[PDB]
Amino acid sequence: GISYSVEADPDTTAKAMLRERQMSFKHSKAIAREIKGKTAGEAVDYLEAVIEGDQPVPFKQHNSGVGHKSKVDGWDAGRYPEKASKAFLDLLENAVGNADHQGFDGEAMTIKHVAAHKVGEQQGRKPRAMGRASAWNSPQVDVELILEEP
Amino acid sequence: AEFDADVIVDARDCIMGRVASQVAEQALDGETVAVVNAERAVITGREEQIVEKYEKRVDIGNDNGYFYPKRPDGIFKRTIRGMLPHKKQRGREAFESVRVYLGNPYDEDGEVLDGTSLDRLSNIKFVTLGEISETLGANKTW
Amino acid sequence: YAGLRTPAESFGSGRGQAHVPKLDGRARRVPQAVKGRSAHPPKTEKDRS
Amino acid sequence: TELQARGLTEKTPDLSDEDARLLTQRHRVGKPQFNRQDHHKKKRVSTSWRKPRGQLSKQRRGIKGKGDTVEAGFRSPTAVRGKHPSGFEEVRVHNVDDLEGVDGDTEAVRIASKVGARKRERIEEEAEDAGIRVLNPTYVEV
RNA sequence: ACCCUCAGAAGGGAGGCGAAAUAGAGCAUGAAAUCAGUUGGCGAUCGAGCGACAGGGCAUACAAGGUCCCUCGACGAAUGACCGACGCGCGAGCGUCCAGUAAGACUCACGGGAAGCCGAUGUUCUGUCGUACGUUUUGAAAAACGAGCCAGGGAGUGUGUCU
RNA sequence: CGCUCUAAUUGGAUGGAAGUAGGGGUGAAAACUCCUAUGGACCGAUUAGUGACGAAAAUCCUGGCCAUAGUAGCAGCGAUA
RNA sequence: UGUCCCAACGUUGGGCCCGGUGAACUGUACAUUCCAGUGCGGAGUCUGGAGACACCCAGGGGGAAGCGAAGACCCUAUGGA
Ligand SMILES: [Cl-]
Ligand SMILES: [Cl-]
Ligand SMILES: [Cl-]
Ligand SMILES: [Cl-]
Ligand SMILES: [Cl-]
Ligand SMILES: [Cl-]
Ligand SMILES: [Cl-]
Ligand SMILES: [Mg+2]
Ligand SMILES: [Mg+2]
Ligand SMILES: [Mg+2]
Ligand SMILES: [Mg+2]
Ligand SMILES: [Mg+2]
Ligand SMILES: [Mg+2]
Ligand SMILES: [Mg+2]
Ligand SMILES: [Mg+2]
Ligand SMILES: [Mg+2]
Ligand SMILES: [Mg+2]
Ligand SMILES: [Mg+2]
Ligand SMILES: [Mg+2]
Ligand SMILES: [Mg+2]
Ligand SMILES: [Mg+2]
Ligand code: NA
Ligand code: NA
Ligand code: NA
Ligand code: NA
Ligand code: NA
Ligand code: NA
Ligand code: NA
Ligand code: NA
Ligand code: NA
Ligand code: NA
Ligand code: NA
Ligand code: NA
Ligand code: NA
Ligand code: NA
Ligand code: NA
Ligand SMILES: [Sr+2]
Ligand SMILES: [Sr+2]
Ligand SMILES: [Sr+2]
Ligand SMILES: [Sr+2]
Ligand SMILES: [Sr+2]
Ligand SMILES: [Sr+2]
Ligand SMILES: [Sr+2]
Ligand SMILES: [Sr+2]
Ligand SMILES: [Sr+2]
Ligand SMILES: [Sr+2]
Ligand SMILES: [Sr+2]
Ligand SMILES: [Sr+2]
Ligand SMILES: [Sr+2]
Ligand SMILES: [Sr+2]
Repeated sequence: GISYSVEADPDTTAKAMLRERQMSFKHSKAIAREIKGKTAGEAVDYLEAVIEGDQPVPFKQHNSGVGHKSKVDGWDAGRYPEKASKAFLDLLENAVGNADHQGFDGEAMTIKHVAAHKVGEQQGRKPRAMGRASAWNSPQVDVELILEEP
Repeated sequence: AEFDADVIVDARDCIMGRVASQVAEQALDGETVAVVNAERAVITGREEQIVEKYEKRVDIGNDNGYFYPKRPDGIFKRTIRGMLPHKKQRGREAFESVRVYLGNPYDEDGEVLDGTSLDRLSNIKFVTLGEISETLGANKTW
Repeated sequence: YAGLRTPAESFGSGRGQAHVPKLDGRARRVPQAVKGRSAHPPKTEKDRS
Repeated sequence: TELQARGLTEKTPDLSDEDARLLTQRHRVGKPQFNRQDHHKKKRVSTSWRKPRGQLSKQRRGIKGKGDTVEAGFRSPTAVRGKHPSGFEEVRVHNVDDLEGVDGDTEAVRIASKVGARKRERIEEEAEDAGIRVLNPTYVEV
């Protein structure tokens, strides 16, 4: 697994991590990218709106075949990865929780750092025609989050 | 609309190719040039053969495109572009500091460059950019 | 006999594969193959005196 | 309060005029990189030099632009070949006894990296007292 | 261990041990391919063997390199004048003298200057040259053959006899 | 020039060896060397030997990995649930 | 008698958008191309011009002498059956 890739001052910072989550790594990059810089509370409201289908997540890199979305700003393609979003909600829940336990105002802290990393693949096999089988794997994702006082 | 040209050239009764060649040279040397009275510039030869050539350029083309100008305005500028490495930085800079005009939008009168003048009293086989344009189908707006 | 204890055979042309002896889908015997024989190894018969 | 290097750090060797001239030539002329052909085109191909052997090799055939091919003609002047840029001739040192026989006016010493701090400290104070510069000195806060 | 979080013997946070947890379980070290985040350079009007050599922009903690720039002067190879005077040519122009002079690459000395400043490194721009590599072939950029990428593996060896 | 192990001669290392990463110097070059970080236990030089000694390539071998792609499939069958 | 003149409208399952799951083929490199030319005479990459602001969605497949298979034809081998 990963280690925080950025330095953090414990006196004004709170951390959290997800480990080996079996979810789209591609969706995770998109989501991290979008919520970085937001406040914990804003990220949460944003992600809940994504799961509800009212706010799309811009897909700027892993966008092949993706339909355009009018609400996407400065870009065209977007989607509503609800699964990876719920995983990020757990992460934020943990982050804000730690934040408060330390005396900070969790919800109000800025998402200073958030990145997803592919830590591996849960391997699977899928039978195919002509007597052969091909890969059918699950991505394994770790994600780091650092909250910081305004 | 306003072009601080260091040089204003008068193409009236002047051999297009010879003026073009000098305007390119100056443009490459940093001069801002305005060619005036382009419709009165001239090209020697038999009108019928000259027109056949410019009409061929008009008819050439396809999806990728071969947009050839019909106005004396553009004919002349294209002529100049072919004497400049317009796809290189310096070449595009030179080409972009050169403008051609129908008539004379300035208050000064352009100067006649040496060696580019055509003596109408000694020549009958030549045509006018304006005449070529009209034949090409351009809308005589000059 | 190191690396030679295998009935590995090459499939020849036809399956878009190099003509390398294989057994159970594994390349074997030849020197360029992992687990294959040593091409010109140390030999006991050599006179070292 | 600040870092200082031990020994005769600023010392310069004394060279004949001809050696200073040739040392200056070597430094002015330099040489090509001499990296293997196409090392930049494929990660699996390192920069370490290899004679291009392809029958059709562009570099082998000496085509201008494909890089120079190693030839004796590129050798540096014998009188200066191998000298540190300072002008000193280097002497590899592993212990204090290696300092014996070294001319601090013509040679500078280089302590092998393997040597530890304890042995380096002794080597460094003994070299300074012998008038020998140490190319890779220890920096202490003084 | 204890505590917090969580649906939770999961995971996370804080904490404890140890010289080291970036030694926390296929748990010494931890390359490349490659992925995330990010720094420098370039970037939505512009062209393709991706570079080599020159020269500019921007970028650079220390250490392991310390040079570099401008006035002037000294030296000064090949080469080599302007101007002026005189004389020729229809003319473009040339001859003789000034003169193998002034100039002339490198190098050096005096005086002044630079420390991102000189080298170097990263990237980019300009100039010149440039259609991979290996093989097959009279002829390969080839619309001839090989390779997705990287690491590791991968081909003149032994006995006898002869020369 | 470089690699393995042997021998003689002779050195380095917990006051930090090998390796790795980034960087400085030398050599026409093979390649040598130093600095910093990591690492935490081994490492050289010279000389005479030794050889399962050097890779860009063989539809080469094995392992790992990227683009392909969040794409094809998860509809079609007289059993539409 | 929609085989045809000559095609139209409709039905069901796909196709398209969304959640989840999630492969393979293929990949020397570079690659926005077009017209001509040149070249081992069948060029996105050479030359000259022309055109060309970046990215994305859907499509039918013109080109990559497309991908797949060391041509089964033909010949050659002091080859096999
Ligand atoms: Cl993925
Ligand atoms: Cl057209
Ligand atoms: Cl151009
Ligand atoms: Cl006439
Ligand atoms: Cl030599
Ligand atoms: Cl000199
Ligand atoms: Cl041999
Ligand atoms: Mg789509
Ligand atoms: Mg079956
Ligand atoms: Mg074996
Ligand atoms: Mg390389
Ligand atoms: Mg480990
Ligand atoms: Mg080879
Ligand atoms: Mg042939
Ligand atoms: Mg010895
Ligand atoms: Mg190897
Ligand atoms: Mg596709
Ligand atoms: Mg039914
Ligand atoms: Mg065949
Ligand atoms: Mg037959
Ligand atoms: Mg037979
Ligand atoms: Na993208
Ligand atoms: Na939009
Ligand atoms: Na929008
Ligand atoms: Na003419
Ligand atoms: Na046209
Ligand atoms: Na066996
Ligand atoms: Na024996
Ligand atoms: Na530069
Ligand atoms: Na061949
Ligand atoms: Na070739
Ligand atoms: Na060809
Ligand atoms: Na593949
Ligand atoms: Na293959
Ligand atoms: Na019908
Ligand atoms: Na097609
Ligand atoms: Sr994309
Ligand atoms: Sr001229
Ligand atoms: Sr066959
Ligand atoms: Sr050391
Ligand atoms: Sr801890
Ligand atoms: Sr002289
Ligand atoms: Sr390899
Ligand atoms: Sr790394
Ligand atoms: Sr070998
Ligand atoms: Sr994949
Ligand atoms: Sr169904
Ligand atoms: Sr079916
Ligand atoms: Sr071109
Ligand atoms: Sr289609």
